[PDB]
Amino acid sequence: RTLIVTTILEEPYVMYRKSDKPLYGNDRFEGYCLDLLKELSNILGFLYDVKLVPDGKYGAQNDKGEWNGMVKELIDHRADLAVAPLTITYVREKVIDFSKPFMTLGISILYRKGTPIDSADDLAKQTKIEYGAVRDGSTMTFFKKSKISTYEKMWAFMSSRQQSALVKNSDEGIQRVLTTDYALLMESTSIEYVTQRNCNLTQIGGLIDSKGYGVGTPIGSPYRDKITIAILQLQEEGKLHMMKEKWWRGN
Amino acid sequence: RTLIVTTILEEPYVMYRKSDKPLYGNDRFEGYCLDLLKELSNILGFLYDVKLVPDGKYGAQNDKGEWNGMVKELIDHRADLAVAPLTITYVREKVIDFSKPFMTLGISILYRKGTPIDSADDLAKQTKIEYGAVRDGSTMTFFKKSKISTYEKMWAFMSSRQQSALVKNSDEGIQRVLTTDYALLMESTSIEYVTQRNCNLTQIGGLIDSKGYGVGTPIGSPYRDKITIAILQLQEEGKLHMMKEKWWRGN
Ligand SMILES: N[C@@H](Cn1cc(Br)c(=O)n(Cc2ccsc2C(=O)O)c1=O)C(=O)O
Ligand SMILES: N[C@@H](Cn1cc(Br)c(=O)n(Cc2ccsc2C(=O)O)c1=O)C(=O)O
Ligand SMILES: [Cl-]
Repeated sequence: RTLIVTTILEEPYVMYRKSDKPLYGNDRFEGYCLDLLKELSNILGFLYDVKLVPDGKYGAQNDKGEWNGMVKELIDHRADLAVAPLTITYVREKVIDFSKPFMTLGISILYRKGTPIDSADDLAKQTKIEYGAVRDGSTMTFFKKSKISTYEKMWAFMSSRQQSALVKNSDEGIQRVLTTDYALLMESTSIEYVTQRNCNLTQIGGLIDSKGYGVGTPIGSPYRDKITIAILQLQEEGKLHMMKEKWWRGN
Repeated sequence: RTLIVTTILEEPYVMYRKSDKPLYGNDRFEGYCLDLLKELSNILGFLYDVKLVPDGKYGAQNDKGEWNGMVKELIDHRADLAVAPLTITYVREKVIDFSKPFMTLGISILYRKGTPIDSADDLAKQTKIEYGAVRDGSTMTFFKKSKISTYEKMWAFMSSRQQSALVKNSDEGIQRVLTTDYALLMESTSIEYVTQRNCNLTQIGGLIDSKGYGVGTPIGSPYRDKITIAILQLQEEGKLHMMKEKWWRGN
């Protein structure tokens, strides 16, 4: 059984290779998740076929309980695995299984170097330095749902300054950080990737929340626990570190 | 079925309550893991009986493949769950199952405030500031097994300065940090706990490795995936944050 692996284009996890050489099938792609998948294939001993999710979505539910994206591909048995920056969440575990996480990440702060600002508390208690998140993303939604007082005050500031404080996308937010007195709230993984590529930029404070990326499978898949085992081996033998360093480290 | 829960005394996860009031059974204990267990019990709907692991060990293997500690209790079906600061590891997954992690942690650096030192690379390339780990602990073993060049150089320094660089326990290491020009390599969780209680002390840099604490069960336990689900709900609804803050925050 050649496993069908659903995935999604997302730098640096999954990209098309910058080549016009005759590359076919899996060889068309590169990235952290391609390297991970290769390692998993060699530990477990499976053949695989990478297929980009047709609708280009991660996977969310509508009011009728209908799913889309990579999650739908798993539910429909049109993919055996989902290998992507795919968050292990309560709602998704209702409908698919996940390996244990190959990466753990949390919301943090992207800001300039050389300022007395050291935490989210430092931003919360002032208004001179503006801060926000990508509109309608996971990070904005976190602040919107939070009952923690300091993040409620932070959401109050973001929501009241809606037009300016919230950006269209991560690229816009980084530009806002680079050009204006602005701090962007974004996933730690993304901050690490950006700060490696922008020496004027830095992470501020630690993680504001916590979640993991895991390999998705249909409910009951006999590959799930095997993939957990392989992930633990890669973790312990320093290979996940090596793969992260390969893709994250800047000039 | 009242579940037997194996655990281990370890501040602030599991402690005896500072009380001479008539407290029996589970009520004798307090701590992060007791709070977690209470939440799990209320989500899943189980009764439970907390029993300290008789040998006071986490769980390791001998040459005959014989286990001890909480892992042995699970293998022997003398406990249904292990709820403790118990690391999810490749070797343990061979013999027990684990929920997804309720806490994610990594080796980091404990040092004084106000120095130009900002990372492990800063320590590695000098000898004036001495650094090390607890002798024969997980953190020392990491550096001993690492193939990463900067941690090989760090291990070289720790091993050559064996007598002084390596400490007997965490308490000794903290005292060495407080009294000498010394940086201690220790788990991020422990650093957070200590820095909340010592205003002169701080964390240096980020995580050097990554691992998770999970709830242990016997292989095939029908509680494992339910506990994962409960953990995800607690994570997403900010309750794990609240429980960590309850036990970690200092004066
Ligand atoms: N992990 C998410 C999708 N995903 C993937 C990546 Br990579 C990522 O950086 N993010 C974060 C993100 C994307 C758009 S806004 C935003 C945010 O953190 O605010 C994400 O939500 C999921 O599983 O749905
Ligand atoms: N998690 C470990 C046991 N354990 C528990 C806690 Br709390 C802890 O801080 N550590 C770290 C530790 C303990 C003695 S030395 C050391 C270290 O990090 O070097 C640990 O190994 C296991 O599961 O065996
Ligand atoms: Cl699992």
